[PDB]
Amino acid sequence: QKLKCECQALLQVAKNLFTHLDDVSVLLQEIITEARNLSNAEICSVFLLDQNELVAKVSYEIRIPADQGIAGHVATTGQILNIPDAYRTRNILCFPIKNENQEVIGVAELVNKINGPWFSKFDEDLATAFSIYCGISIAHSLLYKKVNEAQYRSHLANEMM
Amino acid sequence: QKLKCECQALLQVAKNLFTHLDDVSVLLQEIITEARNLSNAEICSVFLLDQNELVAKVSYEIRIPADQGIAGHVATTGQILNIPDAYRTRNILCFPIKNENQEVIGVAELVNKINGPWFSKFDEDLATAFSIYCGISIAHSLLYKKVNEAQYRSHLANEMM
Amino acid sequence: SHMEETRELQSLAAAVVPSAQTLKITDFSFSDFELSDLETALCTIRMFTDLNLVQNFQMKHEVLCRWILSVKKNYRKNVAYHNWRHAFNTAQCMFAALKAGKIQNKLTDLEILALLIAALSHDLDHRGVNNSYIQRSEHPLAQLYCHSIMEHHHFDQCLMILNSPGNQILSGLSIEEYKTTLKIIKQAILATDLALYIKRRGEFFELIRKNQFNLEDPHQKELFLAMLMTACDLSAITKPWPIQQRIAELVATEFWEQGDLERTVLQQQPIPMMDRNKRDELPKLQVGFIDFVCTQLYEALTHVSEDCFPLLDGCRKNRQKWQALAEQ
Amino acid sequence: SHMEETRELQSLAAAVVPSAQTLKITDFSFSDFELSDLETALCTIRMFTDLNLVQNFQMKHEVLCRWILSVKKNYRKNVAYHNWRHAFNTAQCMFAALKAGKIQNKLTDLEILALLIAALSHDLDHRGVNNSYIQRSEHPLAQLYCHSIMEHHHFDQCLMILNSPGNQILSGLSIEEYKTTLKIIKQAILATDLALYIKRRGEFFELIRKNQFNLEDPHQKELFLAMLMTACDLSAITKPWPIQQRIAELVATEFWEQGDLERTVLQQQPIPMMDRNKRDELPKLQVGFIDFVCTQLYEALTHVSEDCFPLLDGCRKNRQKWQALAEQ
Amino acid sequence: EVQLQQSGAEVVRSGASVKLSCTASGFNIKDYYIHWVKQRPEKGLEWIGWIDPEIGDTEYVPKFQGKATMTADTSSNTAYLQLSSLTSEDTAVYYCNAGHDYDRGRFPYWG
Amino acid sequence: EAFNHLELHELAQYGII
Amino acid sequence: EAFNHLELHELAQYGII
Ligand SMILES: CC(C)Cn1c(=O)n(C)c(=O)c2nc[nH]c21
Ligand SMILES: CC(C)Cn1c(=O)n(C)c(=O)c2nc[nH]c21
Ligand SMILES: CC(C)Cn1c(=O)n(C)c(=O)c2nc[nH]c21
Ligand SMILES: CC(C)Cn1c(=O)n(C)c(=O)c2nc[nH]c21
Repeated sequence: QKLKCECQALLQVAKNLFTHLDDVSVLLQEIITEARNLSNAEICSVFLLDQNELVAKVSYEIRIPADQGIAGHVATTGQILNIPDAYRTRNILCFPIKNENQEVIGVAELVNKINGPWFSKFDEDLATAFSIYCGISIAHSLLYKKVNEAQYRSHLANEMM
Repeated sequence: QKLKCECQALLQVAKNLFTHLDDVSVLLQEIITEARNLSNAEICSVFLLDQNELVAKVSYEIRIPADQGIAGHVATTGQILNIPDAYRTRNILCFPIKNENQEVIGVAELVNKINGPWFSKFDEDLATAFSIYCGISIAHSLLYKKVNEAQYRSHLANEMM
Repeated sequence: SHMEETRELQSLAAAVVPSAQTLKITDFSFSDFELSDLETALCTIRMFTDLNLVQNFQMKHEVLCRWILSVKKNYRKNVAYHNWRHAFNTAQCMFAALKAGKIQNKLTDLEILALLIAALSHDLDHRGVNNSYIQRSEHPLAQLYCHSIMEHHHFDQCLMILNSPGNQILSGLSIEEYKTTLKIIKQAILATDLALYIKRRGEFFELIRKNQFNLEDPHQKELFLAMLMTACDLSAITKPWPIQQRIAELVATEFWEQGDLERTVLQQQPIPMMDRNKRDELPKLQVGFIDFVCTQLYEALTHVSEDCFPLLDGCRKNRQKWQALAEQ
Repeated sequence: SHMEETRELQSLAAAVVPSAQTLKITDFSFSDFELSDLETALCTIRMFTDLNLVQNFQMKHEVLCRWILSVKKNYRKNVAYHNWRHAFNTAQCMFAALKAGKIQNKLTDLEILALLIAALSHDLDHRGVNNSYIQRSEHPLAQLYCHSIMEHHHFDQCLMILNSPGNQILSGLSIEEYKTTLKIIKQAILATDLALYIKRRGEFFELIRKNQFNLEDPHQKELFLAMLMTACDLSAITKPWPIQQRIAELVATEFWEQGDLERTVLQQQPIPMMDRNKRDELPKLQVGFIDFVCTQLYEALTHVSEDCFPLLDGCRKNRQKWQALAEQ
Repeated sequence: EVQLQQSGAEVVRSGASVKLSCTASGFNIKDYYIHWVKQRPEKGLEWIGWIDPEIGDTEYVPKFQGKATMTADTSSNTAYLQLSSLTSEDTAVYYCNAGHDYDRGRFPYWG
Repeated sequence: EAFNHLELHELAQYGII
Repeated sequence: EAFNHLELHELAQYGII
């Protein structure tokens, strides 16, 4: 009954992240909201690998080394990381994003469980499940910005002729 | 058990039509394949309203009046249509597409049931279910072609300067 | 028939006019081959719009649309090159000239409006035959008009349409404005007579040559306006080879079609250029014409405006390819 | 320091160079304000590439990249206007001139290569001060070189870099080619001395005036090549107002910075143009300069090539706005 | 219907000449190119050339220069083929056919 | 349409006059 | 850098010479 329920859940969320491929910024937000209710986190932050560093702008912009701290490790290693006690902190569930291959393309971390000591070791396969849709959507979402950006500059020039 | 099954079904198909917003042509194909297995039709054809006429190019191009025949009616009326006997024909389940509003934007018809006399009056709510994802996807899929087309012409010119 | 016409107005006077960028009409290298009829009309509206003609002269979207459509339907379909797509390709050249070539900043709003309206209608009801023929065949049009026969007719038509009801795109002009606009339009259309281009260009080529040419001079200007008309009227010759290729195919046919009439009703021998049999002497005939009529002119036009060079470039570039061909 | 430099080459010599269309470098109305450092370098590569320089002279992606980077790092950051973005904006103008202005079709591959390399390095190691100052302050550079002091230095630098290991972007040239390329490059860079522009332009303005100017003539050409250098060297003045606005802000500061030195180490009074206190007489000083130095030249350039008019248009368009301002 | 009617068979002496006719009915030859093609016994058809009856312009393939002479007359709608200095090798069936002057080479009508 | 007699041939061989 | 003496003022008031 639960298993069946975390799909309709995901079915939902899949259909919500895919209605924002338009805006990597709105999309990036959705991923956060959704990621927070799905796992029931106090807070989620999302980092998008920018070459050799993590950028979770999430509004300001926050750079940092891609291999530094929690985010950096998980990003480096490409494998989830669960924390019971981190030592209003407490716990942290942090997971990779990776693209079509398995190239971690971003990273997200949830802090503190609501109604709980930590993250259900089920809150991981569910996070991994979600995390496929985040990588699928971020990947295309960025790949679509690149075009629109370029293609725009292309005409800024052409209206010049 | 069945109800739960026609969702994972749709969950699937939602995620397959949305991985082809790139190509209204591939997408248009997907809609056909998927629409045929979901209902289990011998054949599906899909018409996209082109102003005052139906164009189910589905490879050649087939125009025809938007209000003519089965397709035309359903397209005109904006409401499904089930046929037991049509008189290797037999039956025909034909349904509208409509956009964000309820503007029928295309139409699809399935012919002849496999293992059956006709179309389960369940094969209708399932078709309507699907048909939401077809309208959602076609709508954006076309709206994305329009840009890429234009934006291209924009630079064909700009590379001229 | 009247029915398809009238829905055509419905659909047109309600569609969004895309940007000039979108339409690539700002380009000297522009082509219509792939546009629909409805699209061309749309470009036209964008033209008027982006030249500020629409706002500065209180044009109603409704009216302009009718008018445009009217001009469209008054070009003959059966006519090989001198159909609507010629009037359109000319006006787009004209438009490109004012924008990218940067000439707008050199002349008045009354002049810009007149050039555009003229460019669009400079060949109305052209029946696929030159002034020379109609004269030699004693067409009643030759009995009516003296010199520049066809060009007088093209104008008679332009004006007939502007006086049509729901086509008065000029309705917004003061009587004085209207009065002089029409004057300029008459001058523009007549200027597209190749004979006048020849009998006048010498004058203009010298003021250029002698670094004396100057717009401010009222007369020097209106001469130039003539030259500009010609410039756009045969801009086709400044197109990318694949285009020049194909549009030269139409001029070809239309000529040959006249050549047939010359020996069938007139019982004379056509000039080689319209002698269907001599299709293999096309390229040199093209070369000689480009030399005689064209390079000369587009050179001048660039001295007047540098940004108009693409025209000169594309011209000699085609001359290059015809010459090669002429040598098989 | 050496470390950031070297990774900069890694990242650069492995990124995809976007198309010229994408980069809008084909535009006379182009701006760099929003580009990164890495992006500018990329444009440069696209420049060399689309001028066929890369293929016709067997350049290795590796080498070109190093070279470009080297030039970049040899412009002074602390210097207000005469930094890398100036060399870059010049070369892009130069590039735009050859393409959209259509000049490529008028000169050799050896000449195009030389112009580009020259445009990029015409101000190397510029220390934010004019020839006049360095002369009057008895800089050792004045003891070394006779006339066109700075410009001789800019070249000394250009050449030092081309002889650097893994920077020989010319390595592919026959010794004869190399030998004459360098000659032209020397001529180009020196030509960006405003004093030579003045002491030579008269000659050139007449051949234009008298409709006598002709490229074919070897000498007439190399003169024009000088004029073309100047044309791009101060193309900034032909930019959209918002850009011209801001780049005039840098020239401003750099001048004023020199003005300070003039009364602090030299104990002389600076010309008003570099007299920080007189910042309110900028616009008229701009006007007078545009009149004296610019319009004159861009006019000429259009007579030579019409498609180069946008430069003239943008120039007088800014003159317009400065004049207004000068009248508060 | 559209028809091309040719003259009857001729038995001629070597060295002589013969003139063949091809008459159009149901249509006018003016806007067509009239072509002639030869067919030798046990051999394929070989094109001789065409005439543009409107202007009288003719084009012959090199093997028939000075052998064949084509003429036409649009008022009587008849085209002619004159063959001179005949030899054994000229024995064949001769066809006239027609195609639109603006057409590349389709032969919709044959005598 | 009266032009110099030397011009006349070129004028005519193109569609002018 | 020797120019006509009439030119000299304009030349100098701009950064030239
Ligand atoms: C008769 C004419 C002077 C009056 N007049 C006019 O003033 N405008 C502005 C028109 O558009 C127009 N059309 C026909 N007559 C017109
Ligand atoms: C009036 C027109 C047929 C004259 N004209 C022309 O416009 N183009 C574009 C040609 O290429 C051409 N060649 C011969 N006449 C020509
Ligand atoms: C010393 C010089 C003539 C030889 N030479 C040369 O031929 N090419 C092609 C270069 O790029 C180069 N760079 C330094 N010397 C060079
Ligand atoms: C050498 C340079 C500072 C001369 N220069 C220039 O290039 N631009 C673009 C100006 O606007 C300007 N104004 C005075 N000097 C100027």
